[PDB]
Formats: sequence, structure tokens, C-alpha cells
Amino acid sequence: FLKVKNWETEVVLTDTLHLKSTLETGCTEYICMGSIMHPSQHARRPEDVATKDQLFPLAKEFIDQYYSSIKRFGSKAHMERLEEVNKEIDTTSTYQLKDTELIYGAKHAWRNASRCVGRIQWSKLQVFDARDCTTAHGMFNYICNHVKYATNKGNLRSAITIFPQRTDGKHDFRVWNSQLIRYAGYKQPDGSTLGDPANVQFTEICIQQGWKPPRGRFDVLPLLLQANGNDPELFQIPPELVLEVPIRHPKFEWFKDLGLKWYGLPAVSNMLLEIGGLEFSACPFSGWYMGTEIGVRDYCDNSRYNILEEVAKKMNLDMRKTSSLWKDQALVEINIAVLYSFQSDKVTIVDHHSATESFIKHMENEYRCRGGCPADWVWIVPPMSGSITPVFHQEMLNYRLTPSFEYQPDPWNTHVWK
Amino acid sequence: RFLKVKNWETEVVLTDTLHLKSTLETGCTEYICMGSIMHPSDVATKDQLFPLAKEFIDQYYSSIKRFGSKAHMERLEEVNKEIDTTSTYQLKDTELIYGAKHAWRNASRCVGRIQWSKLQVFDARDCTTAHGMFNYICNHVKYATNKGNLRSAITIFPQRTDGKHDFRVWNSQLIRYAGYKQPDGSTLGDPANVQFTEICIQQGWKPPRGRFDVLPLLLQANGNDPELFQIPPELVLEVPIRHPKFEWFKDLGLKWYGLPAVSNMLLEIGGLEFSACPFSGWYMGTEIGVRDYCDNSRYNILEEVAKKMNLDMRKTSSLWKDQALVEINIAVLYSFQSDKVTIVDHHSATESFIKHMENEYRCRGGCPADWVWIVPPMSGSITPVFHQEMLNYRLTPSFEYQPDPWNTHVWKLV
Ligand code: HEM
Ligand code: HEM
Ligand SMILES: Cc1cc(N)nc(CCCN2CCC(F)(F)CC2)c1
Ligand SMILES: Cc1cc(N)nc(CCCN2CCC(F)(F)CC2)c1
Ligand SMILES: C[C@H](O)[C@H](O)[C@H]1CNc2nc(N)[nH]c(=O)c2N1
Ligand SMILES: C[C@H](O)[C@H](O)[C@H]1CNc2nc(N)[nH]c(=O)c2N1
Ligand SMILES: [Zn+2]
Repeated sequence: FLKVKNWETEVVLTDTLHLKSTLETGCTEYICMGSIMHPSQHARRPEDVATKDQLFPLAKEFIDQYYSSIKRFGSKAHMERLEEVNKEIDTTSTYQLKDTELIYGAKHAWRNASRCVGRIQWSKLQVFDARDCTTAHGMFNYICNHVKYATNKGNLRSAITIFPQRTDGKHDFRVWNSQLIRYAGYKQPDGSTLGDPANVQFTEICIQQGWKPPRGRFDVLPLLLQANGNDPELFQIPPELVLEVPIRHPKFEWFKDLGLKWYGLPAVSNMLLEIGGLEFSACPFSGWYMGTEIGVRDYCDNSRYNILEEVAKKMNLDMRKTSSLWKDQALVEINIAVLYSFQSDKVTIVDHHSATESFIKHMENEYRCRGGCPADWVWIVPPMSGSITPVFHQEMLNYRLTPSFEYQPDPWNTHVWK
Repeated sequence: RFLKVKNWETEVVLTDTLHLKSTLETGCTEYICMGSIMHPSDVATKDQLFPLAKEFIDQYYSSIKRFGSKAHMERLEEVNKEIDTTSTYQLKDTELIYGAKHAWRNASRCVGRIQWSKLQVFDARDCTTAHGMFNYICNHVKYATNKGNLRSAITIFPQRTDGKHDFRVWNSQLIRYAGYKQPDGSTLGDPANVQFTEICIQQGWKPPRGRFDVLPLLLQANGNDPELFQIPPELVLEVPIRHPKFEWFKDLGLKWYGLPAVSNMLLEIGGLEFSACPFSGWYMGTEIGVRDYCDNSRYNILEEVAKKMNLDMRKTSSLWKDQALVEINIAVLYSFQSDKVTIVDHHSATESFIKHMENEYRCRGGCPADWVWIVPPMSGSITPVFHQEMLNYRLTPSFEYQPDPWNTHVWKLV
């Protein structure tokens, strides 16, 4: 057993769930790697098509967990399912999940995501089974339906669309975009960057593939979709499906003249979903924003839109020295504007005070019913005003449970073109 | 073996080899990370002390480029004699200074370590009574305060012997404000110090019962009962807090003390334990402006400031707390700078820490750093440390936490 304490409330929780952790964290009793982005390469199954003794134990573990979850461990259906999975692996080197298992696996991958502050919502996830997809055109159709469903005219709904699992590693389905909706970035001749600097490389691949860039500050990128290991294909998302919020400020009438906007739907498309040894390399999922993701990171990171200087100028702050806290002062006003703007357009958004309070409640729920909740303090604490949120004062234990979402390489680093 | 850390803002990659020198526990395991746990988890025998002493003497003679020398070998022989005959040993003055500086250098939770080699070390190992401790501490406060031009310093009292004769400063810091619980459930002064305030009162302290009463010193020598002393008021430098634009801010009546002086930690050098070792530097503004003033469990002034700012406090999404938090921290920095009392803002402090970290990697092979503590409690991602991967491990000499003395002390009077 392990205890975590909240230093504000003195609430103490006792963790037993960590006994079921599967993968290394990267830490040891002599070194802590808690602030490393990718601390571990420990995987549950090796590189490509596993042998029977490598895959079946992982499948058995997941099926056991699923049938335990529904109070049917050792039931007739449980033992038949094991026999069935055994024959599938025997004859195809893989196996196929039932619809119920796929849904259970996706929801638990979200429930197990230690870096996600939004998990109080984990059981309210709409799962779209796209495992019958065969072409990039079919992927585009599935993604359009996902975006329209999840956007829901601003009343956002969490969703995941799951394309065919990896087979041999040469027939991967991939969304080359990091998110379904991102803005292009362009290297300028004078050395600067127009648009989102984070997407410069992906933007160049799109242009190189035939995309005609309008070369503005907020150009929605095309989709670059790879089916069954083939070369990726470009598609324009119909603009009526792309909900955007123009950013204005409730007090500063000049703020609108900065010309800022953002999109409403955060839709991660570069991660891998791992369920029982199966690897779903294309599994775009979406929820709704916490305001700081846009107002602190997207807008104010030095390597992103980097707007602090512009905003502080318009505010007439003393920008001569750091100790005037002009960056901090502008940072708050920018984040007021983002929240005010989404709320004014009735687009779902959560501020970091409400989000972190919900997460503390979610932790307490999980310790009561599940005996723990894996949580990564470095990622859960918001990137502004940290200690005036309750999660700053909350001790957390981090460990890796399966099913899970994993990072994977960018496909342009691995794809051999045809 | 090597380990790489990356900065995701700059893409600089640093290579850590120094971590191979750790041999004490982080608290984590191969399958669980406890990096956000505040405290993960009588005296050394002869056999335990031998290898600890050797490792320290070895590293000291290596630092002065005398490893393997005649002097090195004779020092090791001398140390082993003392352990064999007395069950402990005594550091040379050079070794004490080196060890104190390196405990600071090794403090993975400290963002101010670019200053580590400029530490003034006061050797107080000849002290025998609480009155002598009081004298040493007054001299430290006066030296460190230096009329506002603060200088880092540490004063080292005699090491633990059998654990029954410990020297302890019972205060958590040398200068702190009292807190008083009221019958109606409210608190006057600093809520963090209510418990220590009660102990002082019970020992005979007559409290003024104000909002900013400087606490007396409660000093324990040689395992005896602790004794009360009033710090001479002219040695306590304080800064009234005002704001460069809001003339009403001074009406809040806020002030703080200039000298941050930690007195409840333990200094370990070569297996020796210095249970009383108060040390001091200068403040980073957020320590006062974010934590001391705006923690819900501390002075908790966000509401009053947001009121006077005419902020909309009905909804969290107005970010009224965030807005008030920034102005309070502007006031703290402005006030200290106007009074010419050393202070550093979190932007300057984290920039210097990154420079320090890179230098340490280049010349030492690494820099143990605790991201959870290094990143400031406000505006985290607009400081460079937020984007810097770090490795946390325990090197010795080190500063350690220890139990509060009133939880272990067995009283003697009547
Ligand atoms: C419903 C509202 C949601 C909110 C407010 C939310 C919030 C967040 C935030 C703020 C982060 C940190 C992201 C960053 O700093 O870049 C995060 C990470 C994460 N979220 Fe959630 N999230 C939500 C829904 C979801 C859903 C539906 C899923 C999956 C089905 C999910 C899976 C994850 C994962 C795996 C991570 C960490 C991996 C990574 O981003 O590198 N989240 N979340
Ligand atoms: C010179 C200016 C210094 C600055 C600006 C500075 C800054 C800081 C800050 C902001 C913290 C976190 C404190 C907290 O959040 O409660 C810290 C922790 C720490 N500091 Fe430094 N510090 C300085 C000097 C020193 C000195 C002189 C020593 C010892 C010789 C020292 C040893 C430590 C240790 C051991 C910790 C972590 C242990 C703990 O506080 O729980 N620091 N420092
Ligand atoms: C579903 C969702 C909701 C939300 N509110 N925010 C996010 C942001 C995730 C950002 N995360 C960055 C690292 C990565 F790119 F590798 C994977 C995605 C996702
Ligand atoms: C020397 C110094 C300088 C500075 N600028 N700030 C500090 C703050 C240390 C706070 N830390 C809290 C936990 C503890 F009480 F156990 C030990 C002290 C210390
Ligand atoms: C639970 C969490 O570890 C705790 O609140 C820590 C977070 N980081 C901190 N960082 C600093 N500098 N000081 C602190 O007291 C804390 N508290
Ligand atoms: C190195 C460090 O871990 C890295 O900058 C992390 C810090 N915490 C974070 N937290 C969130 N939510 N998102 C991030 O991208 C990061 N980046
Ligand atoms: Zn760890």
C-alpha cells in the first residue's frame, strides 16, 4: 500500500491499484524520470508480428480483465472467448475484439491516462468502430462523421474513431496529422515563421504533396491519411465542419483587432491505442479544451504563436525588465479572452480552476471504487497559476496500466514511399 | 551508461553521467513514480560510518586534485582511527566548508543553486549552550542581512553523537511571524505557525497578538530542554508592501521579512549528521507573493485584493484570482526593490537556473533537479524550466528533512 496526501485539506488516500501496473515508468529507486517526456521504451509486445507465446498472454490478460469487470470470470462465455482467441492467433497470428471489448478497452485507455486532467468524463465516450475501413477515402469519411458528431454545433461530445489494428507493421493505418484540426506554419524567407511554428514540417510535407497553401496565419491544414500502408492522401475538411472561435476580450475593445482565433475541437490523431496486445495506430479521439491549452501554451509559448509581446504593448505595460511581471499580466488577460470568447459563442470550454477541482473529485472517486488513480503531477498541474489550483497541493502516484494510449513515431520518419 | 535530457523549447540535449554516483533512494520504483510525494520513505554504527566517511574524503581529495596523495591516504587513516576509537570523527574546517557548499549544490529542489560556491560558512561546532547558539544566530542574521544587500550564509552547530544530545533550532525559519487561533475559528497572523506559536507561549513567551509578530527563537543545545530568546528587533529587516499603481495596496497593512533562513533541516556530510545548521539566502518573489500571501492555508489575501480591484468574483472563469495573484506579486517585487532589499523574480531566477544546469552538465556531468519544486508556482510555462527535462537523484553531502523536535524530545524539568 502507498498513501498520497493533499497538503491543503490533509486528506490521505491509500493506493492498492498500483499493484496491477505492467510497464516500467523509467524511474528506479536511485533516479526519478518524472519530468522526462518519453522515459521508457518498455513495450508489452515486440516490434512486428509476435509469435503465439508473445501475443496470447497479453490477450488472455485483457480478456480476463474484461470478464472480471462484468462479474463473469470463468463463466461459460469467458472460457469460450479464450478458446476463440486461441484459435484466431493460431490461424492468423492475431485476433479481433468484440464490439463490447473494444468499447471497454477504449474507455479504460482514457481512464488509465495518467497525464489527462479530464478523466472524470471517462465513461462518457462515444466509440466509433471503423475497423472495416480499407482506403484513405473511407478514413476521410469516418473522420468527417467523427468531427461533425463531436462538434455538435458547439455542445462538444467526447469521441474516438478506431481504424484497423496493426498487422505486420507494413500495412499501418495512420493519420499523419498530429490533430485533426491544426493551423499551418510557414518558413519565411527573412527567417521568421508565419502561422503555427509547431506544424512547419508537416505543412511542408503537405505542400510537397500538392497542397496549395493560402499562406496565412490560421490556415486549417488538410488531412493526410494513410490506409493499409499505402502512400498518404490529402483531403480538405469541409469548412462548415470546422468550428472556430474569434478571440475578443470583455474589457479591451482593441483585443479583437489582434485577429486571433482558435478551433473548437481538440482531436488527437497521432497516438496509438493498445488493447490486449493489439495496436490501433490510427485512433483519433477528441474532447473539449481547457482554456490554458490555448491561452497559455498555443498562444504564449515562445516556440508557438508567441503573442505576449504584442498583447503587452497594447496594454501599455512596462516591458523593460522581467520584474514588472508584464508577461504574467498579459498572460492572464489572454486567458480571460479565450474563456470569454468560447463561452460567448456557446462552445464548450473549461477553465483550469473548474477542471482541476473536477480532477480532485475524480481522484477521490477512483480511490474509493478502484483503489487508485494513476496521475502525472507534471502534466496535471496547469501551466499558469499552479498553486492556486487544488491539484498543486495533491500528491499523486504515477504508474502504467493497460489498456492505454501510447506515443508512436511520426510516420514520415518510417514510411517507405511507393 | 549515459542518460539524455532534452529541452523542448530550445531542443538542446544534455547528457547525464553524474547519476551513476548516487546510492540513496528517490522513493520511486521501477513500476511507480513518486516524484510528487513531499516526503517519500538512532545513529550510525562503526561499520556503517567507515564507508560513508571514505566516500566523502575520497570525493573531497578528488575535488582538490589530490586523489591518491600522501595527504589523502593519511587523512583516511586518521579518520578510521577516530571512528575505531570514538565511534565518530571530526571534519577539518576545509572539509566542513566543502561539504556545506556541496550540500547546497546537491539540493535538487533549489532553483537558486547558481550561487552555490558563494556560501559563507560559520563554524559553530564549539558551541555548548542555548545562549551560545543565540549569539551565533544573531551574528549570522546580521552578516546575512547586511543592510539589505543579502549574503548567503550557514552556521553549523555540533554534530549528533548518540542522538540523545542533539542541537536543534526548534523554529522552522529564523524569522517567521506568529499565528494565533481565535475562539471564533479565525486565525490572526500566519496560520502556518500556529502550532509553533502555542509551544512558545507555553514556554513563557508573552505574545503581542498582532498580525506580524516576529517569533522568538527556541534553541536546544546538547539535548537539553529548549530555551526562549528574543531576536534584537534592529536585526530583523522588514519590507512594507505597496504597489506601484494601486495607492490603496499599502492600506492592506502587509509586510514581510527580508531574510529567508531555513533552520529545521539536517546537514549530512560523510555520514556525520548536523541537526542544527540554519542557512539563509534571499527570496524569490513568488515564495512570498504566491505562497505566503495567497495559499488558502496562509494569509489568504486573494479575496481582499480582488475586492479592492473591483473584479467580478462570481465566476471562476473571470480569472479574478489569477489577476489578483499577479498584482500581489508585482507589489512584492516593487516593494523589495524600492527598499533595496535583495530579491529575484521567477523569470530571472529560472533563466539563471537553466544556465547553471547547463554549466553543471558540462563541468560535472549532471545536475540533479526536482521539476515539481523548480517550476515556479505561477506562470509555469512562460519560465524556461517548465520546458526543461530534469533528472532527480540524491547526492551526498545533502540537506535532509528531520522530525520536528517537539515530536521526539523527552522533557527534563520538574
Ligand atoms: C473531455 C474533455 C477533456 C479535457 C478537458 C482534457 C484535458 C486534457 C489536457 C489539458 C491534457 C494535457 C494536454 C497537453 O498539455 O498537451 C490532456 C492529456 C491527455 N488526454 Fe485528455 N482531456 C479531455 C478528453 C480526453 C479524451 C476523450 C481522451 C481519450 C479518449 C483523452 C486522452 C488524453 C491523453 C492520452 C492525454 C495525454 C497524452 C498526451 O496528450 O500527450 N482526453 N487532457
Ligand atoms: C541565494 C538565494 C536562494 C534562492 C533564490 C533560493 C530559492 C529557493 C526556492 C524558491 C526554493 C523552494 C522553497 C519553497 O518553495 O518552499 C528553495 C529550496 C531549497 N533551498 Fe534554495 N534558495 C537560495 C539559497 C539557498 C541556500 C543558501 C541554501 C543552503 C545553503 C539553499 C538550500 C535549499 C534547499 C535544501 C531547498 C529544498 C529543501 C526545502 O526547502 O524543502 N537555498 N530554494
Ligand atoms: C482529447 C484532448 C482534449 C484536450 N482538452 N486536450 C488534448 C491535448 C492533447 C495534446 N497531446 C500533446 C502530445 C501529443 F501530441 F503527443 C498527443 C496530444 C486532447
Ligand atoms: C535558503 C532559502 C532561500 C530561499 N529563497 N527560500 C528558501 C525556502 C525553503 C523552504 N523550505 C520549506 C520546507 C522546509 F520547511 F522543510 C524547509 C524550507 C530557503
Ligand atoms: C504535492 C506537491 O508535491 C506539493 O504541493 C509541492 C509541489 N511543488 C512545490 N514546489 C515548491 N517550490 N514548494 C512547495 O512547497 C511545493 N509543494
Ligand atoms: C519537460 C517537461 O516535462 C515538459 O515541458 C512538460 C511539462 N508539463 C507539461 N504539461 C502538460 N499538460 N503539457 C505539456 O506539454 C507539458 N510539458
Ligand atoms: Zn519517479
